[PDB]
Amino acid sequence: ADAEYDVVVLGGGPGGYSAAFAAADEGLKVAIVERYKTLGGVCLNVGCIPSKALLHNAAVIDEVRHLAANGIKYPEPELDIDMLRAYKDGVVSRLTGGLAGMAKSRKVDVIQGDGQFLDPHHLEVSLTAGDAYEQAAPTGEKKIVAFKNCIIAAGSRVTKLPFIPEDPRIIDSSGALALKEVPGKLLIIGGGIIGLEMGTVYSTLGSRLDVVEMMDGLMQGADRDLVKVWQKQNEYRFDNIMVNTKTVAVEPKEDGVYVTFEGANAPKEPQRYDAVLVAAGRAPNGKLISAEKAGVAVTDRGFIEVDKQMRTNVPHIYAIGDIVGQPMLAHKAVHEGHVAAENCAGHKAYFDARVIPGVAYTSPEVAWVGETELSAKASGRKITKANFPWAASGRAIANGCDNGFTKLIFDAETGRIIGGGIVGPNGGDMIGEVCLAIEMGCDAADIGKTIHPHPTLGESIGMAAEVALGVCTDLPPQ
Amino acid sequence: ADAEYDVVVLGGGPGGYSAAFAAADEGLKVAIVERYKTLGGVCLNVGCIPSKALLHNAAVIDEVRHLAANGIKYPEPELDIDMLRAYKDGVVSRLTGGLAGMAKSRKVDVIQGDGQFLDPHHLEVSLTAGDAYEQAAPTGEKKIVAFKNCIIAAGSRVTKLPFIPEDPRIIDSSGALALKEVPGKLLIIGGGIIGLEMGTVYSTLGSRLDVVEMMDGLMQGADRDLVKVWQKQNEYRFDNIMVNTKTVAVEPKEDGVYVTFEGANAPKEPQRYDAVLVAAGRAPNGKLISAEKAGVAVTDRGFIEVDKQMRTNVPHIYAIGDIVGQPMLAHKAVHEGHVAAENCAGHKAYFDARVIPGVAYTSPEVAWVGETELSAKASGRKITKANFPWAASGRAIANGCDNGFTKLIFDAETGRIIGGGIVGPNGGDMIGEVCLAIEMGCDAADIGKTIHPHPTLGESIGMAAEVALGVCTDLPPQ
Ligand SMILES: Cc1cc2nc3c(=O)[nH]c(=O)nc-3n(C[C@H](O)[C@H](O)[C@H](O)COP(=O)(O)OP(=O)(O)OC[C@H]3O[C@@H](n4cnc5c(N)ncnc54)[C@H](O)[C@@H]3O)c2cc1C
Ligand SMILES: Cc1cc2nc3c(=O)[nH]c(=O)nc-3n(C[C@H](O)[C@H](O)[C@H](O)COP(=O)(O)OP(=O)(O)OC[C@H]3O[C@@H](n4cnc5c(N)ncnc54)[C@H](O)[C@@H]3O)c2cc1C
Repeated sequence: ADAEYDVVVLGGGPGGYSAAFAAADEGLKVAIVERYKTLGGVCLNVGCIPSKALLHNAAVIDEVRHLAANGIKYPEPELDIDMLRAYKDGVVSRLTGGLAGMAKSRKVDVIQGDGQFLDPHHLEVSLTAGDAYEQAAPTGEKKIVAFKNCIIAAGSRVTKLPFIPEDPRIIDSSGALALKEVPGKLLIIGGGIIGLEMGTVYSTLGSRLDVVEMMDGLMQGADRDLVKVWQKQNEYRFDNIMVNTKTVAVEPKEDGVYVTFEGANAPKEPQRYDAVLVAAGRAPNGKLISAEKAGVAVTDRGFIEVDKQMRTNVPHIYAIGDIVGQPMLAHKAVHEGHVAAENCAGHKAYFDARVIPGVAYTSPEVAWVGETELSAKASGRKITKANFPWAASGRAIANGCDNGFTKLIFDAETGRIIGGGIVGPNGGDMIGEVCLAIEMGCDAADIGKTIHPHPTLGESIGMAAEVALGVCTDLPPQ
Repeated sequence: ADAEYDVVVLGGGPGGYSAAFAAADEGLKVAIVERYKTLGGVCLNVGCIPSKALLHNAAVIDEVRHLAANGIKYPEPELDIDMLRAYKDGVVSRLTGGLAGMAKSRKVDVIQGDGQFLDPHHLEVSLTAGDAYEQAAPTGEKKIVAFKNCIIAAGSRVTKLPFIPEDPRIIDSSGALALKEVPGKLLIIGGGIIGLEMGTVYSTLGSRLDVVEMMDGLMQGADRDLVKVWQKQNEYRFDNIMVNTKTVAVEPKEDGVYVTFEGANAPKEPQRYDAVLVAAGRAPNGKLISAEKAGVAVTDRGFIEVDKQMRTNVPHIYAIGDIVGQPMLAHKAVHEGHVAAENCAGHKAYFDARVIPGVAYTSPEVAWVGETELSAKASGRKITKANFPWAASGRAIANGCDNGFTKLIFDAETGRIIGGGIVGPNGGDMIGEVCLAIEMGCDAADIGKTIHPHPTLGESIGMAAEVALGVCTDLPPQ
């Protein structure tokens, strides 16, 4: 009754704003409903971009220490946390500003409010106010927005653990990115990538680390051999790496937060920390938007299941990004958003989920895509693997990262590449070649005969394929 | 009469030792004739590996300066040239040692001597002695080696300019890599990649630079738009960038080498330098091995022309690497060596030269492959280009390299990708995806639908393809 659109996008994250801009490029009249002032969602405001910005600066600090043995001597740096925090916020504010300008240029209306479904064709938007991301309150004003199509892109939120009380020293990923102080002793609860990245940053800045994980290893889903290389190089940062251990008590006290662990190789006495980072996963927000009032089905865990066109059970309502399933990754959200937008424009478009890369921007990076040794064993798929160790790379040796490696995985029956993994610097920038090779159905001969430049880390992809064919001359005979 | 082999390889560079190891893996009895003690040729001993090692360390020094605005403050480094030189030599000696061990393991005989053809099936090897690369002398002993097949891999040498006299301050790329001192004022004669890389290293270490080039721009063969970005970021290193100017006089004097230039925007007074680096190209060594005594045809410029099996006009003698043609690149030499070795083993193998990448490991890097805008205009080939500016990349902005870009070139009639260029860090590690995409015949839809990880520099390849399809939502509508 207050406004009508071809497409209303609920949430302005990588999924939502990509969907909205794509729909507008197709000539549709679009609106984004986003409860906070800035676009870009979790990835831009409190996720990928600020975390990788801190990680990049931290990695140079680490490189500088290794420069002295090469005759380039620097002291320890003087660290100004206030200027480091402003540098990271300055990257985000440059990007959020650009996104707003791009919305206005594409004539996409941006509404600041909390959206809730009224019926299959209307959102009720409780308008919000506040400029800072994650800090907006309802004004009390309400606006009803009618749509032909809705694209649900309401993302995820930090998973909470019930047994952990509230205390300013107990933080989540957003608290970590706020960079209030460098704690002397930092506990990471949860072994996943997001907490390990934050630990890397704080470790380089001066924090001692512990980490606890109920499951059997860190970075669940990554092949163990990549994680083993990451762990060996990072062991010096940690006083306790505790896997298969339960966290039973978090007790804040005057001089620290005291945490108790039950594990076969975990200490028994409670451990004091200056800060505790809860990074135990993220939960989708499907149950929080009144979707049933639109007829949209939502699972018990809060996911909104979609078909390959990104359609919910309600044919004119789509859903994309973290809220439809794993993996919760920004580049998935973007592509899914393109697919949903083109279907809103009447162009039959489908989303292929087989090749979605994952990257830990730790030091070293851990990048992988497609079939893993873990999944192949779980499904029974017969595979062959080819591994090129960076101990054989003049580039890696010169650069001081000769402990990395590049691994390719092929289907045993067909010979096609179906997966790949890289541990070592720039893995994230190199895994795209593996993604493309899987998409194209390459075999080992396709990749090995492709002439990669020397001396690079990227040529390890071609040489690993040469390993698969038995004709790598930079390694012993195979 | 002194020894007989299935395959004798003349020269032990990237081509030669790769050919020899591949032939031995095929079960042939092989020997390498190499006048110096170490294997790996120019690339390992006085080329790729030591230059990129110095470039890498220099790039960290440059990064450290930009860290202060982000609250990470370091002073200028204390530079120990002796320890820097030993670090670079230590990388090479680790690699040369490994190559020797790999030769002995593969049962490939290594002969230290200067090889000259005696007749179509014999080499006469004037044995040499000396441990340092480029510093060996004949002992006077001679050895005659008989072969079924010979693979010529005798590489190239520094091009000399006749009008330049001898003086310890007038150096070539090997002199530059020796790192005797940091000159106050360094003149680079020649605008090609090798001299610009050395200039980058010395500039960061403290040298002022001038550069002179008879031709119309620096880095001939690279598309001008990539070089323009490199130049803008490097202008501060140079006092004079002189293109279209002739070098008419090099006059050594007590207090410096005085050089006179004739150019439309070059100074007229002679300029004093502490050091002059002659980097005016490299010449192939085909005229220097007595090839005509084997029946092998050699061009006037010293190239040995081969067919796609790497065969000379003499069917049982092959030739690979710098000595058969441009581009003079190590990864070309390696692949050509594999092709020659497999044909020596009776397996028909062909070498495809269409996709050979070139990389300047300058700061920023300049990586390109395949069709360029320059070549397309020279041949008349109709093309379309798609350019993704790194000003739109959150990764590049966070990292401080948002001036780079990724450019893809497609055939206008067929739509297939036929070329690509990247300027900015890690281009060398990313161009391999472009190489593979050209090899596989990808179009823009193949590359754009491939899901690249966010936030990376590598996803610029996928987004440039999205630009080509008109559906990039991180840029204004196209
Ligand atoms: C610390 C951290 C690091 C990460 N690092 C990476 C990485 O390196 N690479 C990577 O690919 N991914 C990374 N991620 C994950 C990435 O942020 C998410 O996968 C991505 O942001 C999801 O995109 P989305 O559009 O589905 O959801 P979101 O980014 O979560 O956007 C959803 C939006 O909807 C809004 N919203 C929610 N409910 C409502 C409502 N009812 N009304 C109105 N608006 C609403 C929210 O305010 C939010 O802006 C990281 C995440 C974190 C927290
Ligand atoms: C400063 C510099 C930087 C470079 N950077 C790069 C780069 O980053 N990337 C890249 O791909 N390329 C680079 N190159 C080029 C690269 O070094 C060459 O393309 C490559 O080494 C050629 O391999 P090759 O086997 O054909 O010849 P070579 O490496 O030249 O090996 C030929 C060998 O034959 C031996 N020989 C010659 N004549 C005789 C004889 N009559 N008897 C016995 N032995 C003999 C020589 O001693 C030599 O070891 C660079 C070169 C230089 C100088």
